Amino acid sequence: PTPVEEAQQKTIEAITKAINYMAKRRIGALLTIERDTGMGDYIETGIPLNAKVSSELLINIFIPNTPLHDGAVIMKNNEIAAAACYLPLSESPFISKELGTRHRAAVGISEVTDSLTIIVSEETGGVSVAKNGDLHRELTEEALKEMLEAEF
Amino acid sequence: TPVEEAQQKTIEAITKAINYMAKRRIGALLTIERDTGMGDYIETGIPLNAKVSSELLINIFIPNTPLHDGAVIMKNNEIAAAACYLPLSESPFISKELGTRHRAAVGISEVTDSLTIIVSEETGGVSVAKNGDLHRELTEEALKEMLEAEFK
Ligand SMILES: CN1C(=O)c2ccccc2[C@@H]1O
Ligand SMILES: [Mg+2]
Repeated sequence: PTPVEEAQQKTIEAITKAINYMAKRRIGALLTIERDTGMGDYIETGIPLNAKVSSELLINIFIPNTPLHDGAVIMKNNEIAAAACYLPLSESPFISKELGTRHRAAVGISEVTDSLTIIVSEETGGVSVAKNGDLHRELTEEALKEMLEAEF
Repeated sequence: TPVEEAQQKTIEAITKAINYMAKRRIGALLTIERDTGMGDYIETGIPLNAKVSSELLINIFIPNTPLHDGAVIMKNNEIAAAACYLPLSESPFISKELGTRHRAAVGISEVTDSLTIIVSEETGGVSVAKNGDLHRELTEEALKEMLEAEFK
């Protein structure tokens, strides 16, 4: 495997470990992975981190009632670019009516970029992904990891 | 100058984070590397290489989270790593009511020219370790003066 591929695998491991931990504890989270459409306009709305990824940092960011927990984390490649970022809210009628702003923001960014966004519900602990305007709910750990692997 | 503006922005972020943690009696340990290299201690923690912000510093030290156990080490105006090991002082001249956070700060200050800030989880008191001594019960103005003097 090349260094790029190994770095990708480490980043996917860090993300899945963090999401799994947050899902178990019903810690709401919103994590957007930039792909080929640049997200600088949204990154610039948040608090700049430009930090190396770790499962530990991702978890610490989303702890309830902390400065960084509200809004999206946006990742670029192997870095956490910014936290507490704004994303546009989708008006799609295919978002389950019981879902709140984190899911609507995720679908919203996925309507205007090729990004992949992961959402942890604070209500149920369910994990979903938004991509290309569609929300896929109730993912197993295996499904999320396979989705991430395919995105890279 | 740009360098001077950056130093002041960093001092302001630190003092804001320390004030929040003192108020809530959140234990914290923040070492600022100076001329003595601290790579061996940075390597024991979780890598961040992150931009400083008061928000990130607060999020790191929230109790019962992955990153809060150990020291943050700053280097070149960034957060190099969190949850780092520091050596415990064996000095018999540290106030006997203080525990391992303060002994770790004094310990690193015995073998480096670094400046360490400590927030007590028992009292919210703020102290600074330098040169093997611990300066206790600092006001906001005192801590700022120490940070400005360190960098002058
Ligand atoms: C180069 N500098 C640092 O590493 C630092 C840390 C805290 C306050 C100020 C500074 C300074 O800007
Ligand atoms: Mg289903």
